[PDB]
Amino acid sequence: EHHHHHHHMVSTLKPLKIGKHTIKFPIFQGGMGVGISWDELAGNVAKEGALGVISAVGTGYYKNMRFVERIVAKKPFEALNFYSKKALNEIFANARKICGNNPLGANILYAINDYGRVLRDSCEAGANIIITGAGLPTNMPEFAKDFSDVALIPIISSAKALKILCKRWSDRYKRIPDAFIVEGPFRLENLVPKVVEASKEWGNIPIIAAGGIWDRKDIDTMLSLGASGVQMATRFLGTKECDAKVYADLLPTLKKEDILLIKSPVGYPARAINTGVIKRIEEGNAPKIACVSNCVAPCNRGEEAKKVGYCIADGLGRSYLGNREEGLYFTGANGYRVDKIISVHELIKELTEG
Ligand SMILES: Cc1cc2nc3c(=O)[nH]c(=O)nc-3n(C[C@H](O)[C@H](O)[C@H](O)COP(=O)(O)O)c2cc1C
Ligand SMILES: O=C(O)c1cccc(NS(=O)(=O)c2cccnc2Nc2ccc(Cl)cc2Cl)c1
Ligand code: SF4
Repeated sequence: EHHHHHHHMVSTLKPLKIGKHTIKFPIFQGGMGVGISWDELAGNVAKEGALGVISAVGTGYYKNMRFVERIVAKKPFEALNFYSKKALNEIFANARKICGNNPLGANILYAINDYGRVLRDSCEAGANIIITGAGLPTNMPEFAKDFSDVALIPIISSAKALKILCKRWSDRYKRIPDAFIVEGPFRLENLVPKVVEASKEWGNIPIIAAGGIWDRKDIDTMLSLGASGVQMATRFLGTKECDAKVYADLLPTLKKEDILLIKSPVGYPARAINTGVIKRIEEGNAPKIACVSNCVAPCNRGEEAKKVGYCIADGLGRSYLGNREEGLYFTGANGYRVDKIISVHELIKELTEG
């Protein structure tokens, strides 16, 4: 008993309009770097009618630095090669060999260096939607002016941030966000109604709930609270089509006690698997830190990486390249609930049937 792409699926979930774009199911696959949500994952998610989201961070690592001009110590040299336009273009092109013209997003952290350049690169590569968190992105329209149809979606954690972003954008660009993703840094079941309420002032911008959403019962709860859709990362992290192939080996064995919150050179906490570089640091076998890729502004070219003990660009790139000893591995809080690695098709069927 296997459901295939030529079979029908009956859903009571309704299509979701984001700006000029429509997705069949009110579900975003959350962007995941480095190299977790590239062409295979994002293309297959979009093929199924959810929003596939390509992570635009660290694209220089794609296919072992296929598209970088300069390499240093096996790393992309500087932001121009770490956020590689040519790699981003090929990732989008390969996604669309799978999903065609179905909508695709690009996720870009606001804290990266060359943020505006990577936003414009994402539009030029074919992104229909830009998603940005890790900051308060008050100038997203500045870099998208040449791409009127690309929808812009900040990630926020409060109704105050919604009101601020809508006012700043409206006053400066005569435009407001096309959607908001709401995530806790405070429980999601109390944040969503507050943000939904605040959006009323600005025209019922769709609100996408994110964080800890696992199954259709969680989706239904979120829609009942006024959310227009959900964003899910960890569930897709555990699919076969994930572009970082180590996770299919790592998640099935992952126990709750091995998930932990850590500091980062970006100045935002991350949730990591207690393995790889995190174990190397505690042994006193930490990899050398010497900023090559210059990934994020808050680090100041290695100042903060040296303080917290690891380089996030180096560690996340090593994981994409298959490095179990020195890679950095992330997970949502529900990562320990992954037992089987299933297909994207199987997952979407589970989340949408009925
Ligand atoms: C492996 C991994 C990589 C991530 N990378 C990004 C990223 O590049 N950009 C971003 O906005 N969020 C990133 N996140 C956060 C997720 O997009 C998402 O907000 C959070 O994990 C979703 O909650 P869930 O995993 O509970 O569904 C990442 C999460 C994981 C697990
Ligand atoms: O909520 C959770 O459980 C959760 C679990 C894991 C990650 C996140 N958020 S995060 O955006 O990924 C993130 C946070 C903190 C520092 N860095 C980050 N990302 C990042 C930075 C630089 C590069 Cl070069 C690449 C990437 Cl991916 C949330
Ligand atoms: S040293 Fe800091 S800015 Fe440089 S690549 Fe590493 S985390 Fe990024």
